[PDB]
Amino acid sequence: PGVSVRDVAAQDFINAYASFLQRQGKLEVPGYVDIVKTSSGNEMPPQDAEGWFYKRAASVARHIYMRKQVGVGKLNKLYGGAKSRGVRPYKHIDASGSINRKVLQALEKIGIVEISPKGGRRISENGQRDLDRIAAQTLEE
Amino acid sequence: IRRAAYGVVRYVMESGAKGCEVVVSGKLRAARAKAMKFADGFLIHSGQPVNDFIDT
Amino acid sequence: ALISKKRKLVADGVFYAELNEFFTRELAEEGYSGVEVRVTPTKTEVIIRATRTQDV
Amino acid sequence: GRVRTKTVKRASKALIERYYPKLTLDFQTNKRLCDEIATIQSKRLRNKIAGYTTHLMKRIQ
Amino acid sequence: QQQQIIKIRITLTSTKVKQLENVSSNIVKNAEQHNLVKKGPVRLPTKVLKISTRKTPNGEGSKTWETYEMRIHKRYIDLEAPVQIVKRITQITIEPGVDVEVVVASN
Amino acid sequence: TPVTLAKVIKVLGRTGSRGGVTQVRVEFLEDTSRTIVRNVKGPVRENDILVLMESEREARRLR
Amino acid sequence: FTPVVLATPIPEEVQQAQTEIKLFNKWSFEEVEVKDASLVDYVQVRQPIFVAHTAGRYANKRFRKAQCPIIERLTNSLMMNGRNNGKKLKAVRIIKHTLDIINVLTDQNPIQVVVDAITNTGPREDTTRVGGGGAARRQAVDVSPLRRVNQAIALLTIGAREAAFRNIKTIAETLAEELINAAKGSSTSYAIKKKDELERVAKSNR
Amino acid sequence: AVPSVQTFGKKKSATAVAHVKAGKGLIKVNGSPITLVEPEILRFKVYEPLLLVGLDKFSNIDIRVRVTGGGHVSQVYAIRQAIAKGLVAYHQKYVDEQSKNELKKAFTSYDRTLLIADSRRPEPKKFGGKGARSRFQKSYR
Amino acid sequence: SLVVQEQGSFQHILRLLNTNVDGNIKIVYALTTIKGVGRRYSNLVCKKADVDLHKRAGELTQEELERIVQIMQNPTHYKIPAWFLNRQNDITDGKDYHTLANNVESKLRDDLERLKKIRAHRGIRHFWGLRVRGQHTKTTGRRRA
Amino acid sequence: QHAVILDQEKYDRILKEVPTYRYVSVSVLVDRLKIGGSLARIALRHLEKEGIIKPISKHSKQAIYTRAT
RNA sequence: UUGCGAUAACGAACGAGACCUUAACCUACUAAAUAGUGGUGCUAGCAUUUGCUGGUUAUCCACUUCUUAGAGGGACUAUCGGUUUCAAGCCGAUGGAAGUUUGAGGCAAUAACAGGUCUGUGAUGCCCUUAGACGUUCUGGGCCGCACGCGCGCUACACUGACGGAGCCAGCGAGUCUAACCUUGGCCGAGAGGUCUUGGUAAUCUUGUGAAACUCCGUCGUGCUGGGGAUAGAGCAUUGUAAUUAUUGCUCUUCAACGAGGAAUUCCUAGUAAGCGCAAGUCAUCAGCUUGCGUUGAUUACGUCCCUGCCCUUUGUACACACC
Ligand SMILES: [Mg+2]
Ligand SMILES: [Mg+2]
Ligand SMILES: [Mg+2]
Ligand SMILES: [Mg+2]
Ligand SMILES: [Mg+2]
Ligand SMILES: [Mg+2]
Ligand SMILES: [Mg+2]
Ligand SMILES: [Mg+2]
Ligand SMILES: [Mg+2]
Ligand SMILES: [Mg+2]
Ligand SMILES: [Mg+2]
Ligand SMILES: [Mg+2]
Ligand SMILES: [Mg+2]
Ligand SMILES: [Mg+2]
Ligand SMILES: [Mg+2]
Ligand SMILES: [Mg+2]
Ligand SMILES: [Mg+2]
Ligand SMILES: [Mg+2]
Repeated sequence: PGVSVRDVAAQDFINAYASFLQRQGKLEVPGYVDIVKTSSGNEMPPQDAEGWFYKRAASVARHIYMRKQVGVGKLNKLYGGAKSRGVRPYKHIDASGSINRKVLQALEKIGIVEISPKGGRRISENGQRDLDRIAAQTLEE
Repeated sequence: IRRAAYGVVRYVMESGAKGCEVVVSGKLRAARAKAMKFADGFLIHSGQPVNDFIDT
Repeated sequence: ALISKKRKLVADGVFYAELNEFFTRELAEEGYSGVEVRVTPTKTEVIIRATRTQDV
Repeated sequence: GRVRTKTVKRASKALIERYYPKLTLDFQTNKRLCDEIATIQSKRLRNKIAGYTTHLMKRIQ
Repeated sequence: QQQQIIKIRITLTSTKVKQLENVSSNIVKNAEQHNLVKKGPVRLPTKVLKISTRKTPNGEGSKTWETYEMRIHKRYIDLEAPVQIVKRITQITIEPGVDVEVVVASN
Repeated sequence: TPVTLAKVIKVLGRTGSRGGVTQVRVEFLEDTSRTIVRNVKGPVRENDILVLMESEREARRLR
Repeated sequence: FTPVVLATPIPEEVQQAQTEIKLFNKWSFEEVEVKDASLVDYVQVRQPIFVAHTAGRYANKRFRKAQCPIIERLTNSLMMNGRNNGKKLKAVRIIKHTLDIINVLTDQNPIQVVVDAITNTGPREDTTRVGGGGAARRQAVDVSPLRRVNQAIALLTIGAREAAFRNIKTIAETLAEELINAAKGSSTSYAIKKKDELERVAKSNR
Repeated sequence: AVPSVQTFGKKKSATAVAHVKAGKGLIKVNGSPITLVEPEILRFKVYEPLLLVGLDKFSNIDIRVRVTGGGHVSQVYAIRQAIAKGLVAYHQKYVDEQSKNELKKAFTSYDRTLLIADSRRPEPKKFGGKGARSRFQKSYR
Repeated sequence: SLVVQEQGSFQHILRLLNTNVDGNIKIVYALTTIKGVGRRYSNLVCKKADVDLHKRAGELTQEELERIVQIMQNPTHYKIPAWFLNRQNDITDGKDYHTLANNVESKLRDDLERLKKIRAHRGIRHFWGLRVRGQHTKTTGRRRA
Repeated sequence: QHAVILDQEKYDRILKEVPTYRYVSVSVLVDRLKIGGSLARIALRHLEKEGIIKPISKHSKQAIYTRAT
């Protein structure tokens, strides 16, 4: 009966958790949205474009929850993909490191992640509580 | 060369070995190169016992 | 002396292979057959397998 | 692809010649007493010898 | 000078395993007769140094390659040793071909 | 078209120039032990059941 | 015949598959009785499976591929032409969608239809090159039942891959249209058209 | 303490360690239930140890599986092995042998890799090709 | 976070910025017909001009067209961040200009004949019709260019 | 060629003729009505909410839909 | 040429095989904070009433299943049928981790070729040059120069597909004070990258190399299209004494042919083909390359001499620098 955020599917959790912080609105979306692509390996900016930073922060805060520490550089390697170098074959290029650093500094000020002396960000007392509420909501909605 | 090779082949056999082979290649008063093996005894050419038993 | 074991073993394998060819050339007319290097603390000693030892 | 060399078949036939009122139609005891009655340099070599020898008894009966 | 545990570790690295596990056995046999408590020969994964070269010195022939392999085997034995009698019986008969390092720690 | 299912008795050997044709001996399921020899293009085996659109033709390619 | 409660709760539709193993959860492997024998032992029903993914070895002997199930053998003939090499997760996803569409139209059993396809577009008389040159003669041979299954899976899946290419229609539904047309015998499927081409050649190459 | 067995399952490089002990029906994979596995079309591989014998044989048992190595299909085939081997090893050490040999009958009569690790291994690549067998294209001209 | 409907108050093939921009295709992919305006540039200015991105470019109101083109002709006013343009630090006045439909050929000529006029080697290679970016001409381009 | 807007006379046979469709998909509306896939997708999500078609699969890249009752 | 058998031969040797390495098994031994698992010495969180966690090994204890690597065991086609001259063998079934030489390599005889390499060496004979040098070094250019013929490839022609979001999983390496290597973290920047620190001479840190194809949900909708990214313009960085003939990366723009390819031709029989990417090599910088490595994983045959190449026997020969 005590639900953690592992009993809920990751697609259904992050969609529910993104729409929570969107409808709550304290995440300080940094200003350079709609000019940025989220990776050099990307062709386009995010296709939803009113959003996608609530979704990126919901996936980061879930990723902090699952793991024990994640930093910015681990986060770029996470969200990178295949870069089309045109006529040369593809490669892994790490994602945008100013987007993910401004995700993490955003989740700090709303109390989800903190400074974690073994590296980057661990999920907080309150942040674990916040995701666990939404996980309880998502199974029975 | 025939006195040198059979000198050292039959020194090896009289010093107690299972096999010996001397191969001399080059030119000796003739322009065209030739090779001749001076083999007496018993050799094994294939496998690990080349590494176990053979000094080359 | 702050060097990796992949590097320190290869460098000692190179110090062996250098003295093998050096003592091949310098001790050619004294029946050198091999060198054996023993890596001990506070001294390394170089063992020379020379058949006619008495002029080495 | 499972034809046996003369060195398996000579040593098998040389075992049958002088150890018939010994080793039987079981491979496992034939494997184990070729450790004592023969000096075979490898475990893979011993098992091929002991297996053809086992095959030989089943033909002899 | 009086029977105090020093928390020493002897790491043993060597290319050839039979001469390596000879000394790693003798370190076990020495510390099983002074009744010293030890974490035994911990067998680290074998370092395999592979070098791939073309067979030919020039550039002729089929494209044929060697893999020349050096295997590095390594062990360490942890000890808690009365130092003066154990350093007496370890510095003697150092094995060629096996590299041995002795490290003490303050833990 | 009056087809007939036939039951393989013996695989008589490979034929054809490349070996891809296997010649077999079959007996018919209806009116059994009426036994003839046919050619087969695919992998045929003992006791396979295969179908003939003719009842009077024996295989002629061999060796 | 009961629902069971566990500390990690199992849904009821999968709990109903405890009583019978079906394709993915939906279509039984029973009553898939084959009206044409000589392909039984070569169409692999009578061993139910859940999903059409199995990492089974069936190509190490001569006839082990007759024991791979006929839905796995259909998925196998999809994931090719290079860009789809590997990717059985995509090919299993197609057949899940395909057997839906086969169930929607002509509402009978979708496993029975793909079995009715294999027994209908198996080439019963083929031809071979007798004579080892380009100027040669062609001879009418009978066809092995394993080959009739082997070619039928190839003919249906090529006709799916061609028809789904360069149009709005999906590989899920072109194959579904391929198998439904082949189940009836209609001459509007690629595989029936290619089969009768093989058989009219062998009427004349006797 | 508790009646506990620990088994493993193995595809090519994916090794799923199962810690099967007495409990209340719990079936968990790396922190998460058996209901959410990803790939969600290969969900019924990790339901075949459950459905071939029935769920009632898992009702007294907690299964906590960690899988690492391999890939997405390859880890799935180690999950279904780790818990089909975990249940049988629990029916060896604790429950009867006749009840163990019904488990090993219906597991093996469906899928032999449920209990026995497949020995297909990556054959090494050879020089003169990109593949183990396949060779570079040769010219003659 | 949901899906909404639409209706077709629709207008066909439409001149815009000296280009017959098409109807029946969406807004940031109808404006890629205009030279100098590609996909990233269409997508940024159809968000800066408060245009719904699913509008199919012919349900677009004629004042929504005018805000689209006013942003294109003048981007540094409207917070396009000056790394997003074709011509930056231009060649002669140092100011960032996004060059548009008939002018991108015009500034291309102005680049190529600036470069020949100093007899620079890339202009010479541009005059001769060879590749100018350090290629290997020995094998490639051997039915044209 | 394919109607990417939805005027009324296509709308009144979307709502009249997707009844008597056994199978409905994105491409089924493209090749038998004459709209594009981006309006066939909209005509799928709208028509299940009206309940004249009922979902079976609802996968992205492949939707299987069928007539209610 | 592996044997069986026939036998004027009998009994052997080198080569094949055996051998060595690697991969697959070991809930049997030897263990380990440089690998894990289980409690909890001991905590401390979130939802709760036990599920998911995070933390300390003289600020715990225990175990080795998982991993490692010592020493061993295992498979010998075992057993049973079918066929064979009841041989040697082969096939099927059952068992088994494995029944294709268990998979795959390393080694590999006798004889050679006018095979290549004097431009790998302080391997070397002979010849050429030796100061106005063919030595060495310095500055700049060239190998990349482009009507074109050919070879190996890389990117595609798209809906089994591109994009965006989300899920998110390997294995083989390498790495610095015998000095600037692999780089975590924080901060600044769309990005490239910059700066302040850190860990690591490495089962310890980079690194769970959170790799790519893949999966799901959206956007596209058969349009050379949002496929393809060639060419080309403008700006910002990195390496380097030096980037021009763009070193490479980055952001915008330009958006070529290409609608699956005549004649012909290459590779390939199971974790193999193929799709996918990662490490290493050269490396200051540069991979469409190679050597490996893992992810995903099919079709088709278990045959034949039809084509090609090779081998053996018979026949022919006026050939033995041996049809050059
Ligand atoms: Mg960093
Ligand atoms: Mg690029
Ligand atoms: Mg001899
Ligand atoms: Mg031998
Ligand atoms: Mg051998
Ligand atoms: Mg034949
Ligand atoms: Mg390959
Ligand atoms: Mg173990
Ligand atoms: Mg020569
Ligand atoms: Mg020559
Ligand atoms: Mg000089
Ligand atoms: Mg060159
Ligand atoms: Mg070439
Ligand atoms: Mg994608
Ligand atoms: Mg790993
Ligand atoms: Mg285009
Ligand atoms: Mg260069
Ligand atoms: Mg490199």
